[PDB]
Amino acid sequence: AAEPAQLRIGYQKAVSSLVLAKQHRLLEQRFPRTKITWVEFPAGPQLLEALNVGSIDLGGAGDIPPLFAQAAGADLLYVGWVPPTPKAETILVPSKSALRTVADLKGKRIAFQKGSSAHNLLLRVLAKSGLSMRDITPLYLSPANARAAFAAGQVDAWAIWDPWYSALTLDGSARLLANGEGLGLTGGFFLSSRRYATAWGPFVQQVMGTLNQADGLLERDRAGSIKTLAQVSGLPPAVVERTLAHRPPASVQPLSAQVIKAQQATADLFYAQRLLPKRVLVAPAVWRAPD
Repeated sequence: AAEPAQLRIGYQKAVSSLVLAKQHRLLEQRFPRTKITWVEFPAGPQLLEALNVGSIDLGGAGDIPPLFAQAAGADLLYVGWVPPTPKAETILVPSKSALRTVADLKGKRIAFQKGSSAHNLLLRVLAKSGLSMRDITPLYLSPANARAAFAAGQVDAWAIWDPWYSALTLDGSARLLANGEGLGLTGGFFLSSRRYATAWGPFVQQVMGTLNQADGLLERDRAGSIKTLAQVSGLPPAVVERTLAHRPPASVQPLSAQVIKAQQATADLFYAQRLLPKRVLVAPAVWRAPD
């Protein structure tokens, strides 16, 4: 039964299970006739941009990047859903800051990756305090660049995820102002080019199956995962351990009805909030393999 000659799969190092899947060569083991090429991206929108120009054909992101890609005319497929890790989606403020509530974010400069989960996190948390995206000043910055801005004192707050959350709260750089708990965050997705998933559905399904198993390493191989992740990232083991503490299991699985509806609701909310140029229809982009 035929399999593709190559999988250029995008990933974000923040996703510990993918780092491990990569390190442990899980896909290579499962697919010995496929060249597995892991391509790192700083965040989701970057990975999505790459998917759209064909630099990768599969990759993981938060819920928001594919909505922005779709809005921009990307003909992508949702092929897998990753449960949310709301403790790991955070708004941080410099620890020296007098900001102590979400309300205090009004009129502040908030760094975040545009079109990432953080964008949604910020929108949702701001909304609870009667603040919209127009009540803050966004600094649209990739994680590394936001980290530099935050270190330079150029940001009042930063909507970001692990490991930055763990790293900066543990070393005293940041205070947690809010996380994603209580928001019914959707989680994230594995996205595919439509051609690749159409050509190689079973394979894509099996890839998801293998990635699904990778997430389990964090629990069933905690101490080894910590050692490996710390080693690979250069992060302190204590930081790595804290990132694992913030995560329940979040293994990639098929999109359920509620997940797809939740993603549409987010699409609708972004459009309603004038954050997307087009209304996005999620369902036509949803894929599931036969079986």
